[PDB]
Amino acid sequence: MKRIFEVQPWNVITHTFDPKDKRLQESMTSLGNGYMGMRGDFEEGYSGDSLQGIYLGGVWYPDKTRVGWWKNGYPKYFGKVVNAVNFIKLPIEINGEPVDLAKDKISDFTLDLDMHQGVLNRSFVVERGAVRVALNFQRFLSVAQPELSVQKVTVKNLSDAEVDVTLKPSIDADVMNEEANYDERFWDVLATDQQADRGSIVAKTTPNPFGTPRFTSGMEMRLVTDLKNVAITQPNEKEVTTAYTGKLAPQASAELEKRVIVVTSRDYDTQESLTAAMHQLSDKVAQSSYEDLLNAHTAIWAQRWEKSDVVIKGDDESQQGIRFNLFQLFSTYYGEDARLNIGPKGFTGEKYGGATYWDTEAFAFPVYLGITDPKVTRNLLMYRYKQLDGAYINAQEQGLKGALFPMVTFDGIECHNEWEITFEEIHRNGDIAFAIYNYTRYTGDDSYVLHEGAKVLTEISRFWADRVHFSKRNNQYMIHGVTGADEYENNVDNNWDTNMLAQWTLKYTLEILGKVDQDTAKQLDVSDEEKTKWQDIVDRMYLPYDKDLNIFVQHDGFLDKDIEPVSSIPADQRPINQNWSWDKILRSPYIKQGDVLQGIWDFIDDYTPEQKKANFDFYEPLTVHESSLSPAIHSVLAADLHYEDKAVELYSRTARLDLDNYNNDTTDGLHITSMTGAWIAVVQGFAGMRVRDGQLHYAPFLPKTWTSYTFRQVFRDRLIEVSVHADGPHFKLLSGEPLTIDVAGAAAAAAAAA
Amino acid sequence: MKRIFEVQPWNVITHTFDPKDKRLQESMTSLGNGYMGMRGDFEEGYSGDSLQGIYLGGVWYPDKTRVGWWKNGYPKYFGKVVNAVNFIKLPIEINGEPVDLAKDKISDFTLDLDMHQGVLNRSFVVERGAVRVALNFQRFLSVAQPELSVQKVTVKNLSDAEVDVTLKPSIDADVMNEEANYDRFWDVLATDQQADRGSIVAKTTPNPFGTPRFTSGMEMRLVTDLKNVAITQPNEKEVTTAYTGKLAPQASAELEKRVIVVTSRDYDTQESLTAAMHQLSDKVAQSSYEDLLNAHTAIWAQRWEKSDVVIKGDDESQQGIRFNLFQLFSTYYGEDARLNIGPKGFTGEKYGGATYWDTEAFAFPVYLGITDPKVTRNLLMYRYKQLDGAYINAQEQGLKGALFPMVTFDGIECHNEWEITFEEIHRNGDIAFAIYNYTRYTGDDSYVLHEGAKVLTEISRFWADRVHFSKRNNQYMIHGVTGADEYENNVDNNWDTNMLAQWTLKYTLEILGKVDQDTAKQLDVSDEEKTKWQDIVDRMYLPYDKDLNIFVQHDGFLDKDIEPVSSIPADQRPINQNWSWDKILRSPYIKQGDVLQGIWDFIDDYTPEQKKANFDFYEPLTVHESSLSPAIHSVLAADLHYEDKAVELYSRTARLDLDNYNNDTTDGLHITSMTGAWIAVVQGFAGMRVRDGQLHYAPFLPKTWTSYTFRQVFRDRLIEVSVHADGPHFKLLSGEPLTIDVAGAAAAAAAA
Ligand SMILES: [K+]
Ligand SMILES: [K+]
Repeated sequence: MKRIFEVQPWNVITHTFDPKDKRLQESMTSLGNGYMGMRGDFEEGYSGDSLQGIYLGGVWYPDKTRVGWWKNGYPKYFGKVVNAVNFIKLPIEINGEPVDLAKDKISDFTLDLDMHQGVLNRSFVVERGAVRVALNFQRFLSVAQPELSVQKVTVKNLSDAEVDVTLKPSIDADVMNEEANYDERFWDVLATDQQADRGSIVAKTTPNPFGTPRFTSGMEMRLVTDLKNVAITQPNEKEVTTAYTGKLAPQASAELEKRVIVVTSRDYDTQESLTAAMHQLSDKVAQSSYEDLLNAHTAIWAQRWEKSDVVIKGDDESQQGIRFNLFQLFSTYYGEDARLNIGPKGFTGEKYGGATYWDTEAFAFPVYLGITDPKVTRNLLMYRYKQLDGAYINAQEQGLKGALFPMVTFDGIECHNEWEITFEEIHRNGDIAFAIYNYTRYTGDDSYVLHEGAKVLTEISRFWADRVHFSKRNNQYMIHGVTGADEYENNVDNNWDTNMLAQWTLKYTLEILGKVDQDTAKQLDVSDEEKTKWQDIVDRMYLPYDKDLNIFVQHDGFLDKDIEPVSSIPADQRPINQNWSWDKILRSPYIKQGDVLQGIWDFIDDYTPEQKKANFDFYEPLTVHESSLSPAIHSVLAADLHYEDKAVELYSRTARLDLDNYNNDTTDGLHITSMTGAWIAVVQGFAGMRVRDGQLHYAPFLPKTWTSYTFRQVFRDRLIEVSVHADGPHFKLLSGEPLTIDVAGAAAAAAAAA
Repeated sequence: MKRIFEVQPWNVITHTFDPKDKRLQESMTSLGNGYMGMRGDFEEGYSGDSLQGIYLGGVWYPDKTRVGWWKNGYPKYFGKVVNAVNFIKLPIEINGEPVDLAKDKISDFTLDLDMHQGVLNRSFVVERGAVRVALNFQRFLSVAQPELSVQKVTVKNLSDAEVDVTLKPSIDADVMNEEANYDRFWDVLATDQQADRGSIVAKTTPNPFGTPRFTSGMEMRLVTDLKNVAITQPNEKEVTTAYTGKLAPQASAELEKRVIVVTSRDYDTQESLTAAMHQLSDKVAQSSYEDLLNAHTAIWAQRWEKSDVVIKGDDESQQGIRFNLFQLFSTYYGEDARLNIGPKGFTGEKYGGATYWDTEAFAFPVYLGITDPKVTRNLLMYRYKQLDGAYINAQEQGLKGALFPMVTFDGIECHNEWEITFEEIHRNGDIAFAIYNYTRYTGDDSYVLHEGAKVLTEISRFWADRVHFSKRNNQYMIHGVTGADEYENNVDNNWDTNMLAQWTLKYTLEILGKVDQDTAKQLDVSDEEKTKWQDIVDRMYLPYDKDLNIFVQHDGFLDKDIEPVSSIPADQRPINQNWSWDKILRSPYIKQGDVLQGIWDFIDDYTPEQKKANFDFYEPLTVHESSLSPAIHSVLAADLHYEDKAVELYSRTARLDLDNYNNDTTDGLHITSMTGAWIAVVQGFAGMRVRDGQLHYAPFLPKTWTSYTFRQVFRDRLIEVSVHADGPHFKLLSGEPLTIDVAGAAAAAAAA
């Protein structure tokens, strides 16, 4: 829809500043180190339209549920990551007047996100008539020191006369979540400390009646500068500040570094110990130079790129896309904290609350299995196991047995508040179970599924067994009143994907129960009566199908709709979520994202080329891709069917979803969980990567518009590099023991230095 | 739950006062004259738990729509009822201490709602040891002078030794709304206080939605034997008068308080509103209590002459039916075509002031049978006059024609649930049906051939644009809807909905060929449209199952796990209060008539065999979690000769409020719910119906009833139907000779 940044291989940079595209711009320039993250907000302040957003991983608030009308079973709160105390604040005054790009005239603007070093640069000249001052910013959230945020500002007087410049590094707790249900603050300041060269604020989320955890943050600022310190009084009980000034001669420069340490109660047991660590880490960092801190940061990012960069030659728009995805994906989550997960919009916005969704096991798993240690995904599996208690509660809220994993959660308990989604989008249980299988197949490690995983599969199967009903009229089991992955169909009957996933879950669990050891089988305690019941459900599950079209019907009665292609929809009416009333969206034949195709994608090798063709040709043209998680899987499926041009088109739609604002909603933040798309399209799609009966298989094709593409993949303790050129694919074993892979049907042995 | 009033024929009276039942008492003793109304609040004041509620017809206030997640098309705001300036306030001090039933001890208590005269009586003895004082209250909201409220208080000293009494009639604008916290809704524009009278002109505060602000003018005049005393104005928001006197043992005194209430709904300007306030107050000051009361009771007596239902052998039912009609008439009597029937009338505020499809579906049949046709005619013009809002509602969903709202005050939608707001479109058909129902009953073509033709045309245009053609089935269908049975959401081809759409288009086409040249030109319906409409009627898909010989509520309904309601644990009923919404939706349980609602609307267009198959299949799946579901099914049962079943279903309609069935009558009465009993009795028990211009009956007598007699207005005739064990009897009380059909036999009525 709109591309506000230039195209470059390693940078997302622009020389244009427009107040009208501020939120979009802030989203694109977000940063993160897994421990915390934030939007590309201007630290000196900005009075125009903007979304202030800084988020601490795992730090959320239980916002009391807000709905028009209540329904029995609805959750009591919507957990959402808290917009944190503003610790980057650093107003800049020129001759006493603060800089504010919403009002100031500027020249020579540059906003540059350096993806290779993981740093955000921004520079411009403040144009105030005869008074002209250049400002150069650079900052980063250290991947070397998780609690560390580093900012640097360089000032240069371009005027013909002396000018006064004053920087006021500070910490401001007067913040709020724009999406708060009742327009109320979530932070209470516990302690503030202001000195000549330091400042710190210890805050704690306000109390709640839901018995959920309250979080304490400790933020301390330390400085490095050649400016003169000035006395300043603490402005409020919710803000601490310092002041440094300098009378710059023409062409003279000054600079200041702001080092902020951020600690939270999830890593320290008491306010006292938390406060102590805050001070100790600050003392430690004050011993390091800017270069020291930066190099340690860049060295780690360089290492990450070394292991997982995707080099595309001949198409920079595509190069920039894949690198932006992986950059923001890893900035959000790199498996460093086993307690965390991946919020849909990571640390770049508020929508969805940064909570845990089915996005993780459906779309994130494929990528983390491919480029990170298998222990990362194994832990994402345990994350759910550890929340089984909450799943039992969710199911009970709907009068169902077994485990019902939530649509939205932080502790296992449901958070979403829409009956069509909260109670009915149950396919998620199936996606959760599939992730277990996917991890097991990929890694060859069945120690999880034969233990903790068996319990999760058992309880999910228990849910399915209680949720289906037997239709005497059809002598088959059915699943009425649901919402499939395609959220543009609500409260429908026999959503194919859901029935398929339920049947598969039961089938797989029965397989696993036959493999666990006696002690485990005893604990699971699944009677022969249960197994017989489950087997009957597997045997007689109803699956809608249409002979004439040879397709699986999304849900019963789908073909009764007024079927017409997406091409018939006027461009000015798209996206339909922003232009049509909900009833119109629901009854129309338009699909939000993969549903039948999501199922086929999960079980891509279980369907024949003809079946896949029939379903793809029918559904793809009806899909509006209004979920960022839609384009990528469609690209893979297209590649699978040899629709090379369509695959590349879809690749661009996912790889550059945010960069080109495809869904006209990047103003709300980046589609982080969707950042998995480009990699999937390139590897599973273009390269045709599949894991079959324990061995890696590829069958690559090269986008006609490309010279080549190279990527690295982690597979059972081996690190492989795949390079695709016009003359065919090329493989190199970078590490690990000799491995035999399948390439278009030919077995090739890989060995180091050979 | 608990019955707090005695069972009497024409009175809802009790001699017991328990502060615990205060709110319940207040709701039950509400009064109203179609222009204004109020709960049975104690005018002298009460410091205990209570709901202050005085409401002016047509007055409302807007508030921002509130939902969890927004959907394009949702209304921007919703309307609310507003507690008006307190004009009945009249504290009574005995020896300088005001009476307060929340503190004072009393004896010989009486709370009496006289339904025949439309008057509220209350009396008791204030017990304060050596001091004992009797207090007798009487008040009414005149149906002779709509702007008039009349109160009377009689004080009688019963103790030994003289006693001091002081009454302070006043008007207090410092009122609040309970359902809110949003402090004040009224700004005082002008106050006046004299030793002889008082008045307050107030106006609702400004809103950001561009909706109307309302100004009220209230003036009080007195008539008493007590001596006037000079008293200073309490404050900026209240004006008062004071009268005192010393009563010797057994001596008494009285005081009347006449209040005139006018609103900006009837006056172009503030000073014209103020002028009227004074003019009417002068006029009323020329009349005695007896004359004001007599004029009032005379009109109520006339209302009963045309609608009374006398039941012998079931006193509980006798009181219930009378109470239903009384509160209905008190809420609305077709005096102002701009007003309607809110779920709570003038008895409370929680979701009680808007207009629902309920008046067209259930209130209409009742008013048609017991009031002059002019009343229901006004109920029709009400929708015609809000056509503009209907266009907006349709446009909010990208649809053509008119889409009448689910909930409204000004014609624009107020509801905030996509499955109801956007999808429960059967309401459009119900509104079109009301036009037909009225025409068939009255025989008056004037409305349908004019204003009605426009309403039908635009509703037809909505249908023509809302349906879609399914090439696969070569039939038109209507996907993604919610029928009357709200326990099925976003379903496809709800039979009742498709049936109503087809009917609407078919009826409109008939009407178009009959309107005059001016109307035709105004409607401007091309031949292209007419051809299209006919095609829709001709090829409309209607779900049907041959083996069960039933109309299928919606596509796929039979794939549900069909099981009788008897299988639901008794303690889990009502299910909307026990189950999660998803379970309710996928279950085969029905909230209220859906397919049966349509059969009820066209009860003579389906064969006994079709009606039996459909009733027999659906009634056992219906949980009747709607106030009117039992009444509608009672009629269908009676229609099928299921006498016991019809009676059983009827037993829950009449006393919903009197016996507080839902444990929420404390919030107010269920006015729109009070139409069920009459329907079940006359259409059901008596088998009343209009067929091709002729009136018909085929009554049976409930086993426990000795007899029942009801009045009915038809084609300018006043008929009295008396059903006894020896059969039915008829009396033509007024009007020209009329031939009716009684169980197939033609009977000529005369001696009118
Ligand atoms: K749809
Ligand atoms: K249902």
